[PDB]
Amino acid sequence: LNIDFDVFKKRIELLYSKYNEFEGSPNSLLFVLGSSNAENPYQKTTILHNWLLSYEFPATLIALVPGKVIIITSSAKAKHLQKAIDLFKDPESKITLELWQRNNKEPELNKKLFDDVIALINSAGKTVGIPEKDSYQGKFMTEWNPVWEAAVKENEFNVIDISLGLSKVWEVKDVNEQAFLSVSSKGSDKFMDLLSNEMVRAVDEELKITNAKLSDKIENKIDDVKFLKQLSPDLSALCPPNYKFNFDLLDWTYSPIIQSGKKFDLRVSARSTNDQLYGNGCILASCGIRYNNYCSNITRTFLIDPSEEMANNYDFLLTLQKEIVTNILKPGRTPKEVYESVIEYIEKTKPELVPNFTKNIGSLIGLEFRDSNFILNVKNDYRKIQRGDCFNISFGFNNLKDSQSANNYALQLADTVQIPLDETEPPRFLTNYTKAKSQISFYF
Repeated sequence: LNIDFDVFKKRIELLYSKYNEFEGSPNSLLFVLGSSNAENPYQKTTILHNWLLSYEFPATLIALVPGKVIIITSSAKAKHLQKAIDLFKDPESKITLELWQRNNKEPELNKKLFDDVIALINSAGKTVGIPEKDSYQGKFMTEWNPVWEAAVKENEFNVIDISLGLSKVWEVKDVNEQAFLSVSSKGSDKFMDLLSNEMVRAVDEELKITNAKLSDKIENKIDDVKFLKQLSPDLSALCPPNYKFNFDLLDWTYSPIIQSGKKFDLRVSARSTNDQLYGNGCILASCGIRYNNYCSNITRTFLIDPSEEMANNYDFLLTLQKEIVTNILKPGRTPKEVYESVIEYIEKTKPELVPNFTKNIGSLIGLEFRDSNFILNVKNDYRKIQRGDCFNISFGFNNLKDSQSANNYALQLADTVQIPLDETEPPRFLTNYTKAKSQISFYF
């Protein structure tokens, strides 16, 4: 751990200053982190750790009550956090930080800690704010679960969801966050370059390889230390001032996806299939590298011996993205207003494609890959786009008919787009790997 505690103090203060105005008016907040799960990394409590500390702290409880932050954790972790206590000790602080150390040879001490924090919460009032979808396992949780359940039943706690409130508190990216998002996005560009190269070779060398094995080839390159060394200059250059670039901090947002031949699925649920790579028509590729917990996403369509209608529809896909980012994706507008405006545009330029279009044009991106309270569809009329928002702008058309094949085709484009904090400045593409038709088309 090398923790910026000024950033910690800063984000804790922002939270504490917003949370009583969260829906339902919670008197206190409670985050409980079991064991970490690499296969389930975007739970709110984990996102909270990441925003506060840039690390996930397992077997750790954090409570926000009026005038006090309580952290129940190991001795080891309490030493990592110790420098924080002093930082709140000063009279520009409405809040004190307390570290309550667990002792695993002392089970009765440990139970006491839980009883004591629940008493503090009860004092704050009856409404307790917890991320309702959080679901952690392991030994710490098994200690916690019965104690908390008994507390709710005996103390008449009104336990309410705070997911939307948390989503709002950390939505806007500060300069350092924007820079980590830039690094993460450059990593996406690098892996997509490799992906395109590898996909072209697999077609050229007639490789026996499925869509899934090819995307797995790309996925595992994150472990190739030679490959990582190649990436480092371009990525490290983008790191924020005073921050050194670190390999340990580079990860996947999700497993890479390659689609070809028979099956195109434009839903976020899509996975690479076990079908042999199909070296003709449209190839959809998605990469999304994470850096220092900050997610990105890029999606490209490659055209292998396209028909004229395919190539034409690809040109429209480019013109559509340019319209959205330049003219539609504006601060102050809701996801619903943005989406309706997109449909309207397609209606006045290529009306017949409307039924084939995706039901969203992406979501807010950040420490969470896909914020469910900020999807760019018609169901969200309750968020406004803000300066400092980063989006995964991702859309496509599926089930497009190819006059030349029994296989329908599909086209898909995704980029990570930053909205600057400055009013005078336009949306900035963080992913910049080519999407020019002549550079993603291949003839065999």
